[PDB]
Amino acid sequence: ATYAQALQSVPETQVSQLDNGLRVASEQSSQPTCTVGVWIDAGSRYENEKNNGAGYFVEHLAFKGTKNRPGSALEKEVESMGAHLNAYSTREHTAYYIKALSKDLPKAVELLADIVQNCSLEDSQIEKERDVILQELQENDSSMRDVVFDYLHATAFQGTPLAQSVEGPSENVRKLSRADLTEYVSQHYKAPRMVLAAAGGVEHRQLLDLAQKHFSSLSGTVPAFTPCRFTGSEIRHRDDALPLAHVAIAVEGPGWANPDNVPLQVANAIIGHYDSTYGGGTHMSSTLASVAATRKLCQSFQTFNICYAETGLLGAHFVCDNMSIDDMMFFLQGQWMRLCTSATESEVVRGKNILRNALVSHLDGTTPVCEDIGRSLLTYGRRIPLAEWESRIAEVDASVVREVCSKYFYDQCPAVAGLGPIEQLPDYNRIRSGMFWLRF
Amino acid sequence: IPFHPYYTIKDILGALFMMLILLILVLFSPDLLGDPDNYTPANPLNTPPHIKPE
Repeated sequence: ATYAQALQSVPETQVSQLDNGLRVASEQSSQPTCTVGVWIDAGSRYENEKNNGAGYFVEHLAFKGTKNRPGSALEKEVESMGAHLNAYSTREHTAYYIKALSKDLPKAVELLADIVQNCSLEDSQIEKERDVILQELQENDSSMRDVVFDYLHATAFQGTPLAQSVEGPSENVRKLSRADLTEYVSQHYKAPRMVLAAAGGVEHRQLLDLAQKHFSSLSGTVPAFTPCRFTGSEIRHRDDALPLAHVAIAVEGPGWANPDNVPLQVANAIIGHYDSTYGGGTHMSSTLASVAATRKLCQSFQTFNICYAETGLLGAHFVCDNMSIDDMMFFLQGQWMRLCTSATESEVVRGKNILRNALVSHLDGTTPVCEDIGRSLLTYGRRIPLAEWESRIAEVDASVVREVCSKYFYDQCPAVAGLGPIEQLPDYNRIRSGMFWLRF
Repeated sequence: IPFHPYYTIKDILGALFMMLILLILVLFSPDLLGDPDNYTPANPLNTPPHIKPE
């Protein structure tokens, strides 16, 4: 088993398609557990200004009682057989997955059929949930990471649905009524926009039979989004009482398509990640992280690759004190243009290995495998096998990384979002000047 | 605001405008702000009819 043989030995993801348009897919294994869930193409990207937050609201209400299962009775099932019911709604995806035993798949799918089709939307339950969402919004206000990322989205995609947050404004939260929720679920939770993923010890034919027996009476056989526009801007929520200063700087990246994602991830793998409670410290190959550990510039930093259907954000997010924002902006831009102008071969090899490890280790356990299945059948349109990922990483070299970074980084207007004691944060002109090198 | 990205170019524009005015003076009316009597050898035996500074 020389790695490549191990990659070939990974079982494939069989994909089917119901008459209603449900893309039933499954990956068979030998584990005695399973994770089955539907991924829907709803989210804030498909939400208008007045509807903003309806997806989060309906996701909240989904588990709190159905039509056939009144209230906690549904929950009474999930705990009775040891299942873990969970959900998450991204800006472009929504999902409700139920961890269960391999022998509980016939029931679990049934529960899923109840959650997405025969929902309740009880008015009194809506009233109880409204204040809960308000308090959750207040809790997220203290989340200086999520707040900064929402600031980045708003200041990068201003004037487009992508700028909208997942939870939506509090005004919409209090305004939203049952009619809007049922209209939203009837318009977005359509069969062609749903994929019933199931990883673990589930046989694909059994999954197909269950889906045909439960998800049959869905929609027959329309929000298709609008191409959003990137607008290099900046938001400075100067608040000196905050202890640290979260900064996020991004550029218009690629989408789920546009294979340039694979080299680009490698570049991010070169920059890497670091925080105070790390290991080697002033020895890690990342020059950014090594310098940060040497001079203690920050408490954290990361490189994200948020990519949507047609566009996406590529950049970094660092958490540091008030007296070191300028230095880390300098070093981060220096690393970006070092990769842009002369990426070398050894760093590219290290990035390839890091990306290989990320993809391989991320896809362990039934939950990440099922999530990958559901997300890939929506974004890529196909569950990309790990062998294809290996080949695509292998094709990446120094010249490819330099070219792709030049395409996406060099002389590009970034979007900046700072929160906290960000007085040191250089003005947007200085950042944009850092986005190009005079020597080169 | 940082001095560099804004006030360097602002002072560059100001310097260009001052250069424009100074060059107008030098190239078109060099002796506009100058007494013609200065173009005469300094004779200590004869005062100018009018004596004034610059």
